[PDB]
Amino acid sequence: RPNDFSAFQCQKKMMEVQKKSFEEKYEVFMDVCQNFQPVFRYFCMEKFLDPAIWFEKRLAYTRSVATSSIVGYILGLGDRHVQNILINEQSAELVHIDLGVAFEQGKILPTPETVPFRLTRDIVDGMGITGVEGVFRRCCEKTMEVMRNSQETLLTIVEVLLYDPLFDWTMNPLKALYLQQRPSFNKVAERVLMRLQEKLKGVEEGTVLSVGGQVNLLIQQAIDPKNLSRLFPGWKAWV
Amino acid sequence: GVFRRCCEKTMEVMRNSQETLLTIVEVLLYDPLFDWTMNPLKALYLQQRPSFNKVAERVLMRLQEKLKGVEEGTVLSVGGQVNLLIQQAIDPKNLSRLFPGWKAWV
Amino acid sequence: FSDTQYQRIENYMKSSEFENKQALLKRAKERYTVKVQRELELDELALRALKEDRKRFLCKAVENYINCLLSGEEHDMWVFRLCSLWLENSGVSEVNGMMKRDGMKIPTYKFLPLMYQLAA
Ligand SMILES: [Mg+2]
Repeated sequence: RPNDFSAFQCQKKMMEVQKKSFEEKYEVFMDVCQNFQPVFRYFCMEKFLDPAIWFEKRLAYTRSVATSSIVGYILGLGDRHVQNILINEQSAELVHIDLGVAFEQGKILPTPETVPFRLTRDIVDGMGITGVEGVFRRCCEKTMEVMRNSQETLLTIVEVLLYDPLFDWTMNPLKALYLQQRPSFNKVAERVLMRLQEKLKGVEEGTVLSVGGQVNLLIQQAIDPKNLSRLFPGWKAWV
Repeated sequence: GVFRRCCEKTMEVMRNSQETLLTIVEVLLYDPLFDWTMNPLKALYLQQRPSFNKVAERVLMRLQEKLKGVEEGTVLSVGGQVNLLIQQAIDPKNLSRLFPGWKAWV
Repeated sequence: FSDTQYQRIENYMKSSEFENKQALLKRAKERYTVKVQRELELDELALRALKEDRKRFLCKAVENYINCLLSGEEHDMWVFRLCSLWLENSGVSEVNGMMKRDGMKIPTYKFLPLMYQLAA
């Protein structure tokens, strides 16, 4: 798309609106998204000319995205920007690196993260014409059913981890300042465990939800434009 | 027979109208003239043998948990909750530990 | 729906995550000074926006509850909510204004079930 906005132009536009109101941020984000269209669907098109292999790789990519999204939401993984996610050029599957921020510690940052996982326009565009309505939703539902059916073991594992003396998982001002740069412990651990136990059940905003309802809520929160416009420009919501 | 089914029906009614019940209890608990909290004098008078905001919030939280299936942290159906309540009410170990003035044997 | 959104915002402001974020900001307060001041400006702006959204949702919920009570008698039991949104927001001038203008058109008997709580 040579006629669209360049990445540098979008970054400059989004950085200069940080110290503004939310409607101005929203309108600038919508304008940027209007002149910046997803092109990720070509990744599998130019590497697998055989239609069968292309279909297999696209399906594998969609399943990997769904599983990673569900697992990361359960663990409260944060800081999922474009440089922290890799794609395999042979299997078209995603790998997540730089897992320092977890257990919803990204919501304590001065510019808090307001999404459960990264489901931007490129990620959805890489799934095909259907989008998130076919394989993605069913795979997310299956993964969430698996997580719900084994909640006791997950609570046990997270309890073992969170009380490890050498595991420095809580957010501190120095780490918060380093993460976002532009050019009692017992109570916290108990609250994190409580939030995780609520997550592994259907309790969202105090009401019990089914697997499908919880998946729908997560998906609609991840792709919400008002949520995307309010995040840190380094997260690159328009990408 | 009739007792368990009637308890289940009443609990279904209570569960289906939980928002209204929370609203009513919220209106009541913040009434300045409603003295519902326990105090040492009342505790001593009740059993004689010959911050407010945190307490109110906790009571509301417990009530909201009650009007759903959340008992001991797990979600229960109407029948399961009724069974748990019935088995707790008739439990001999529970009855033996209460105050003699309650007259558990009667 | 408006009451649901207002209650979500209120619960978020009453949550422990908000307290943790504020405590982290204050700990950062005590060339880090410029960055700390900038982040304080940002969180002040966020707090003002949150308060404005809460006020808007509360006003919409109150006015729609009053309209519903004026429309018919099938949902009289919801009056408990309206007073609950009023007695806890006596400082807000918009709620008092809406009450004074419209709620005086509501039939009086609908206020009988909670007459004990108003008089106190
Ligand atoms: Mg990195």
